[PDB]
Amino acid sequence: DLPLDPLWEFPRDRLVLGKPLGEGGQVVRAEAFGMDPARPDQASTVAVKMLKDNASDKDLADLVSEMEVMKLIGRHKNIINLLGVCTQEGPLYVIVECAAKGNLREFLRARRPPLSFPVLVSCAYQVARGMQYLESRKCIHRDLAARNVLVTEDNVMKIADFGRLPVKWMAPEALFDRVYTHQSDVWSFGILLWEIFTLGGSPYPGIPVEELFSLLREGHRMDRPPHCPPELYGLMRECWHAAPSQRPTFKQLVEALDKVLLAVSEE
Ligand SMILES: *c1ccc([N+](=O)[O-])c(Nc2ncc(C(F)(F)F)cc2Cl)n1
Repeated sequence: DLPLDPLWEFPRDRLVLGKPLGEGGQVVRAEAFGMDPARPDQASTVAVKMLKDNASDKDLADLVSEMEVMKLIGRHKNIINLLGVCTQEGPLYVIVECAAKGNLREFLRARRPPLSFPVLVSCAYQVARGMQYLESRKCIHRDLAARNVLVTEDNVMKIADFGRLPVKWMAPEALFDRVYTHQSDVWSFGILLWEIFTLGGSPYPGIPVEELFSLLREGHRMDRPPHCPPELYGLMRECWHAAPSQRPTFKQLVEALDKVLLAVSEE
């Protein structure tokens, strides 16, 4: 049910629990000692996922699979990584990376002038690098949005939760046919780009969720954000082609976003 993995077991006594981060299921802040095994007396701030006491056997099974998928996926710079686990003599602890600036939507909204272009292209670019990595590990996100992208102290984008309804982010085949593909996450990426370039704006402003599918079927897409360059808008529109095979891949999006990054950095 919960065996001992030598590659992942962390001593629970080297984990000092703190304030809750989210959920009501729970994510709690903690200070971990020795997350870097070379310097074991060195502390780091970590995020600890655990269940609430009112949780079921099914909730445990789900938390276990999330931990098991995380081990499989392997480490990447732009994903929230698994640091360790506490499985014996107590509650299951799934220890993950902590991102001090919270989610991307919140990061962008708190810095709206009453943050520069290299910073926005760098958010977008990193999310693409992270999504390209997940895709190579055969991982379909299903809910890519700015709120599921976390920001660290060093402005590092880290995609979370990879292992009413968000209608406004879902690719047509996902909303209607309930089919989730890598190409459908590219659609969600197009919406994520728009969220970035509007500094955390709400997709399809003024349009109610119910009137959305008809507008999409008529071939209507969001207009270009107020001061967004057409290269980036062209990418958004490409992400929103009705036909999945006509949308870019995460490889093309990384190549295209890298070019914008050098263009914004060179002069
Ligand atoms: C570290 C320090 C502070 C905060 N915070 O104030 O939100 C966080 N946030 C945080 N990190 C990681 C996760 C996740 F990996 F569990 F999703 C969630 C949150 Cl809220 N980290």
